[PDB]
Amino acid sequence: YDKDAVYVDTHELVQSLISTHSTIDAKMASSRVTLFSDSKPLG
Amino acid sequence: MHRKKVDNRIRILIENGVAERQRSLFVVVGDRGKDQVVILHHMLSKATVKARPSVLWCYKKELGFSSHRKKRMRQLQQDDPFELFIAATNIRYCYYNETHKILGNTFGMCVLQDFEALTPNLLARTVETVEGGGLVVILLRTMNSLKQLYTVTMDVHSRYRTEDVVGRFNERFILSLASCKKCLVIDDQLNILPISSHVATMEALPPLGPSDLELRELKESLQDTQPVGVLVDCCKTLDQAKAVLKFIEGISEKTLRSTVALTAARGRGKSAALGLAIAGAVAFGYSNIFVTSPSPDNLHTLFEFVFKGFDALQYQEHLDYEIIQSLNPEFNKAVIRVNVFREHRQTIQYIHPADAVKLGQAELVVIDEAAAIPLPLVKSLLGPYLVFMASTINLSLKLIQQLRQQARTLYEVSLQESIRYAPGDAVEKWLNDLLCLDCLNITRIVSGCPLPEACELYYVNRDTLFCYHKASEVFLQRLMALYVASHYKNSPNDLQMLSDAPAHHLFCLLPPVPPTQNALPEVLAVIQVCLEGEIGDLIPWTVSEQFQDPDFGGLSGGRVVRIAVHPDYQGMGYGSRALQLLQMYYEGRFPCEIHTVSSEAVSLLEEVITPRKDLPPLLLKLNERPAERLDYLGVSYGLTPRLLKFWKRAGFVPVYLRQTPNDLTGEHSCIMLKTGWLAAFWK
RNA sequence: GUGGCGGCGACGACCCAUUCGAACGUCUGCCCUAUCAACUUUCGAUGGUAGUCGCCGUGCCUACCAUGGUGACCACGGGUGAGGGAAUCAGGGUUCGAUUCCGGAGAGGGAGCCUGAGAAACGGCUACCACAUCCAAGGAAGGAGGCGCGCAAAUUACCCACUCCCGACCCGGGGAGGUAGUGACGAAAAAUAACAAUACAGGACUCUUUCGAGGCCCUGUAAUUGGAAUGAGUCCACUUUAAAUCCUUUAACGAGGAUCCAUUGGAGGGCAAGUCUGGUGCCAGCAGCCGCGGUAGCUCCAAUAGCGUAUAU
Ligand SMILES: [Mg+2]
Ligand SMILES: [Mg+2]
Ligand SMILES: [Mg+2]
Repeated sequence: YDKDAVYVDTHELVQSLISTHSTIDAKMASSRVTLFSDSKPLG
Repeated sequence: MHRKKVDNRIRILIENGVAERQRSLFVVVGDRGKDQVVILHHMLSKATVKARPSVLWCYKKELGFSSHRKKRMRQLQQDDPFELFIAATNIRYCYYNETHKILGNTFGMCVLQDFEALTPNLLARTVETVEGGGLVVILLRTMNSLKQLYTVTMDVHSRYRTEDVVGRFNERFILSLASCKKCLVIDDQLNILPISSHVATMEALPPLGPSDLELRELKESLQDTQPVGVLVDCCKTLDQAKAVLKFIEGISEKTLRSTVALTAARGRGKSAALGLAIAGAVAFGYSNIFVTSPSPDNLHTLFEFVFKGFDALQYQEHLDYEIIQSLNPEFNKAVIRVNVFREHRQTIQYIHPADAVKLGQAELVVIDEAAAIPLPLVKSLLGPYLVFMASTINLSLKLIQQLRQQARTLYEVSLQESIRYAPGDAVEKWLNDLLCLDCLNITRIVSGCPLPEACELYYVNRDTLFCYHKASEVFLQRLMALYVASHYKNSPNDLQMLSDAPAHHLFCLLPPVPPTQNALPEVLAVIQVCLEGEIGDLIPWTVSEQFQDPDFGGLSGGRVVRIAVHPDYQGMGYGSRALQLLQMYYEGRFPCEIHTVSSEAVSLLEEVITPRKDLPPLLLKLNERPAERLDYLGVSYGLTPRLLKFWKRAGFVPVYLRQTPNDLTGEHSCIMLKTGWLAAFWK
């Protein structure tokens, strides 16, 4: 600890998670649902 | 040596949690997550100043390290930081199955090693033991778990499932991580996954509560009026003090009959309030006190706070009060008998719940875990004396409703402020919403539709219901609120059976939906059916054993797991209507899955910014879905006069009644059937 | 031809003898104590017969018998610094020599038990008693010395090269055994210089209660001068040894203020525009790195790598 930052001493998919443009919340907000197999999308 | 910067957001999150006395959640991804716990534990020790943090480790079947000092030595027979961490830190190891042992004690940090085996019962019990600024760490070591995370974040609708059981609860767990305030996903290296959408705005708080301020005011103002003041000084939270004053107010009344009800769920101090209330009665002229519980071993904290109330206000350990212990191997260390002779002669005695006799000369009787005693037994313990009743949240409500109707004075007090941490914790609110362990206090009234004539049953889709969409979440909450409000006991695990268990179907009864309506129709009745036999449960096995019938067991039929009607609408006939619609459906009178991802296509999928694939509808008409042909229908329930009349009217015929009653409810399980083989069984 | 004969070794094996022993006897001989004169039969003391046990002889033990046994020629009883001895070999300037031999017992405390030629085991086990450690609380595993003196490192390190021992073995192993550290209690030997020359002065030295009496082949000078010698130290290489250190050899550097600088105790001399005290105007005592301004290494005596003080005597 230097009072400013921290100093401490499969993978290709992990790299894909880091470079994600849209957050899962914004992905979730744009989602819509339909009821009774035909209706106005509630989302 | 070359060193890597760690993003300050990790340190910012930890420091804010300790200062706010609120826990935070960490989700490590990768097979090297064990080394991540070592770094996260050490950073927690730097922020915390009270003590060296304690670590709770939970695993399902296999632990990589030995956890035995001699054994881990010979396995090694150059230096690993993980080996230092295990030997230095105080770690308590517990199993997923054996999680009941760690219920009472408190730990600084909790580690959930195995993600795929997570169950609602495990989550509620382990997270509760975390205190203050501690960390809850969840690991995703398996490659299957990693790619499930990959598919959801790439496209919210598409999901990956191998081959059996869908496991929607794990997917629902993944989606809910975004909503949580204090959630930080990290990798094998100290790298944050930017998916919660709130991690970007995390900032350090600048360097005490409204409820805590009031308690200090009470602790100063109640020095004037005492010995009620001494017990409040022993109290830790505000809402505990208010219950204490309510108990002593009931004690001082010049009435034979008076009831104070303590209505506090887990995590909030409940036995402590009872213990101080007993000491307050001992402080007064009360002589004969009885304490009732299903087991003497259950009440140990209650007698502790009686001693703390005793120790605070004279009552030396030997010169004033003498305690007689269990002196038995079974139910050991329980203090059944407490005798205090400072003020004339006063005695506190523990008795079995089935001891309506020996209560002839009673002034105060305290009933704890009152829900856990059979219902008829509670009535016998009422009597003409003062009674203290404490029941944990999460019928007993019918009894207190009768007490509101009455003679016996009623006082209702509830606890909402947790002892271990500060109110308003983000982890707790997220945890309860995920498990649906909370019910809305007030339910809006709606118009009553005509009963046996104009309601049609609908088929709820399991896949669409558990998706985290806002409309689906409200509908699931409405169903679950009615699902647990029935006479059936509520358990957090039942949500997993709705979500994961196969051969389970959900049907809901609705009012006639107008062409122009709101987002969600009101639900009147919810019914669950599990298919058995040719299409291995209680109904097939018990009949086969008892009646030694060979041809039976090749028949196909389902049992009604649960049937529910809204309490305001109860007793007017939605329940009978739903059963009739099932029979026409399964007899064939009515004229007759979300996109899965291939194993090799998990990497091939790219980002879809706006979802495109059409989702399966939430509710389906009975005509649209084809029906399976069922020979019979069954139900298993604890035999009660109210339910027996209901099922006989619907055509269900008893075949079996269990010899020994259930321990908790005192009811005999009964099996009924409806369709010439039934004639043989009935005779 | 399911012919017949054969060499040199290894291992095991009944019995006899031998070697190494071990165990019971015979004879001879122990210190002080009589203010211990009697003792033994106080769960056998002496002897006889039969038997048990034991490797064997035997009151060693058990049954049945006799009344025996020892004693002033000291029985019996009690004692006894019973670290100290005892021996051995070798030796010219008196020996600061060397080595060896033991009386038993125990392995947290008393009993029981297992192997072998040899142990009632320097080692396992069971029960009881006493301690203490780990745990998910269910169960599991165990048998010595340092300081208290301003003071805790050998409580270690290297090797089987010597001497010898054990093993299937020429070879392996041995904290048996061998090698290596500090040190004014003390004892012994020894440096810190030696040899020449020049210049300039005129006074040494003994005795002596202030006068004096003797006397000279030299003395003094913090004077100058010269080129020979050497070890304190610094630093190569052999030899040594299981490896290395040490001792003995030995290459090269290493002195004029030779500053490459000996101490401890005792007794004296020298002083200002300086301070204090007391007086006998100008004095005396004590003392003096301190003054007006300025801050960039005197002499003599005793012992000598040794020499004082205090107390008791
Ligand atoms: Mg000397
Ligand atoms: Mg001369
Ligand atoms: Mg010269």
